[PDB]
Amino acid sequence: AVDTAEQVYISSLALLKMLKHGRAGVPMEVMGLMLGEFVDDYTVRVIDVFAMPQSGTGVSVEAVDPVFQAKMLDMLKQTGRPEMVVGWYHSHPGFGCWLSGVDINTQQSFEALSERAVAVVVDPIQSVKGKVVIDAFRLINANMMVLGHEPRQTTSNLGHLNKPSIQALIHGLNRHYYSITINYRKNELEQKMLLNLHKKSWMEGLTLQDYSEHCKHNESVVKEMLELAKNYNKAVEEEDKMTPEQLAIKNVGKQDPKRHLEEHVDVLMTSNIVQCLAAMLDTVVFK
Amino acid sequence: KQYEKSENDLKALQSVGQIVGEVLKQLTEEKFIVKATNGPRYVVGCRRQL
Amino acid sequence: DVLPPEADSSIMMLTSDQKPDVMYADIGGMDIQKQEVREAVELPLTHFELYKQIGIDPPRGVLMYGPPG
Amino acid sequence: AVQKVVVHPLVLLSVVDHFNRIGKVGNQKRVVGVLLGSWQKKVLDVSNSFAVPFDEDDKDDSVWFLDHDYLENMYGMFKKVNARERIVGWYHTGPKLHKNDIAINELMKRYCPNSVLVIIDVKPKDLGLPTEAYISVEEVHDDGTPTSKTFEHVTSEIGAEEAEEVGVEHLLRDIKDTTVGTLSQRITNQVHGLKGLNSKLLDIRSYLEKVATGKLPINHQIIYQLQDVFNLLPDVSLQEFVKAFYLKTNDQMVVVYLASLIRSVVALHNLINNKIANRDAEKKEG
Ligand SMILES: [Zn+2]
Repeated sequence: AVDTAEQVYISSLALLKMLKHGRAGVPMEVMGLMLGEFVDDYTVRVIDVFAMPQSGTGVSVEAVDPVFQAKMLDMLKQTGRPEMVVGWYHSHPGFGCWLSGVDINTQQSFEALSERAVAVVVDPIQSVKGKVVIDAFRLINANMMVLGHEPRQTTSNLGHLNKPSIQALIHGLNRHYYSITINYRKNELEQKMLLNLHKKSWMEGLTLQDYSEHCKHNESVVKEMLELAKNYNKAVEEEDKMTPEQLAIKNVGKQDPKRHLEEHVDVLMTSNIVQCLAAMLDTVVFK
Repeated sequence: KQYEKSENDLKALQSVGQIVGEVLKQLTEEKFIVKATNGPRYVVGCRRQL
Repeated sequence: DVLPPEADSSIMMLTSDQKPDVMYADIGGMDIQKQEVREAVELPLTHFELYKQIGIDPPRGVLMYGPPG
Repeated sequence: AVQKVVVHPLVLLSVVDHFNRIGKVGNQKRVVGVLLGSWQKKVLDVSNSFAVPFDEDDKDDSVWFLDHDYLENMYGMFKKVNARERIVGWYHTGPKLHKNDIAINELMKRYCPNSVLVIIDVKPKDLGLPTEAYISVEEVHDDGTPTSKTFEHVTSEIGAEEAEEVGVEHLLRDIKDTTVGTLSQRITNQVHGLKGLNSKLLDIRSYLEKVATGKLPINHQIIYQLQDVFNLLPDVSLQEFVKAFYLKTNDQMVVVYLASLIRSVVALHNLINNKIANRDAEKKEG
């Protein structure tokens, strides 16, 4: 229909609430509401996420208890920030994350309250480490198919939408759905203290403790895996000396003949762990 | 009470049939390997309260 | 992905306690046959390297038969 | 008792956003909230958390507020959505703990039998490990103190979960120098010396400070006790502690001969492959 620039802001707590609540109830689509602030025409800013309670034991079925609305928003009024609801979410846990018939069913009833209340889909399965996968959508009408649907200001967002993407059925659901870009702004305070946590708190408390424990390893436990290393670096070696012989025998470097390889580099890296933690001994133990 | 029992039926019309199978063995803490009785094998997961 | 070895041998290998609880002296007077089954099955299970030195080529599979009972 | 508590990133970000909640009133307000978790084992688990109303004024500074009813209905909400999840304790912002930081636990001991607290820092000037956690026990003294009811720290870290791995490890995208091996530990090797130094600097500052102020604070029990513990274990003796160094030679031995033998051979073999494919494509190219 009449479109605008497509842009969705986040909160950093949001994504975590999404993944936790969509993981803890995984095989059934778990309803959840979404809370934020309509700043303007084209950007929407979710700032808070609270999950919905569950009901009877069936896929995709959803409800909005209004006493839960009143009491939850009341608690968030006596919490420091009360703000306006901005939409909702659930998961499509086993697939390529398209809104189902029940999803568009609650969308045509939910769209009469808010215009740009954006439906969002988290998936805790098709993301491993380098995917969110954040996936939000927006419903189109059927009355305005006499008119066009195609102003699409700031053209980059659409061409960006077609790349994160697959299916025959998403391709069948470019009707009734046009997505919207999601991006991420991060507090440098929060970024730096998450860096504190996950580049400092993977090192452990007082920080001497586990390195002196490695120093405990280096004179009691290492010699056993050094015996394992020496037995490997005899047994693997007397047959990997057959390998340049057979390289001279068969061809100049053709296809893979069979199972084994050199594999020594990994065992040598474990020996490098041995020497570095043996270097730790002088440093820690003395002074 | 007709409306009550038939509304229970009305809510109940949305349940989904579920596949019956047997578990071959356990791979990991979350990965499970089953066999559908009609046919092929699979690799599945559990719920969180099982 | 690769799987670890799996896919039941009807359960697997009886695993703890599914022993028939039959002893040696329970069988009476089958000395040639018990001794032959021993040397065909139980003995190559342990003294594997004697076969490689004497040059016997111990068998792969053994077959029993007889009237029912 | 408790082995250690396992804090997840979600609750720490749930403190940071809470400071963002109450950062607009500004005037005089610490961050205080309520902790949620799971008593897993002797180890402790933490999953969720949320807010609480709380304030504290200047005159007669023992004025403190814990809404029971907020706790009742919002714990009813969280128990309604998740029955695996229940209360384990509370938290606050923790610059340090002040004197009024016992009464919160002494309120909500009637909710959790061992109501554990969490002390964080929203300002990451701490070059130590955040998310400190205490627990209140009693240590009734030889001097005949009636009941000393003192919080005591049980160690803490940041744990892992499969989905929060996806979350955190995508939210960083910032720094990765590790290439995990001989050098993923050396940054923390600078850290262990430097963060023994910071703690020892706190030690010498405390030792100099007890003589000046506190009127005669000096710790009176755990100064001489743990000081003599310090003065009973710096072993610098020289009879066979010298003779650990042919085991050090043995530590050198294995890695020296593994490196010297196999590294050169592998790099040589790769030189063989490179020069074969170099000259045999050179005679076909030129
Ligand atoms: Zn759905």
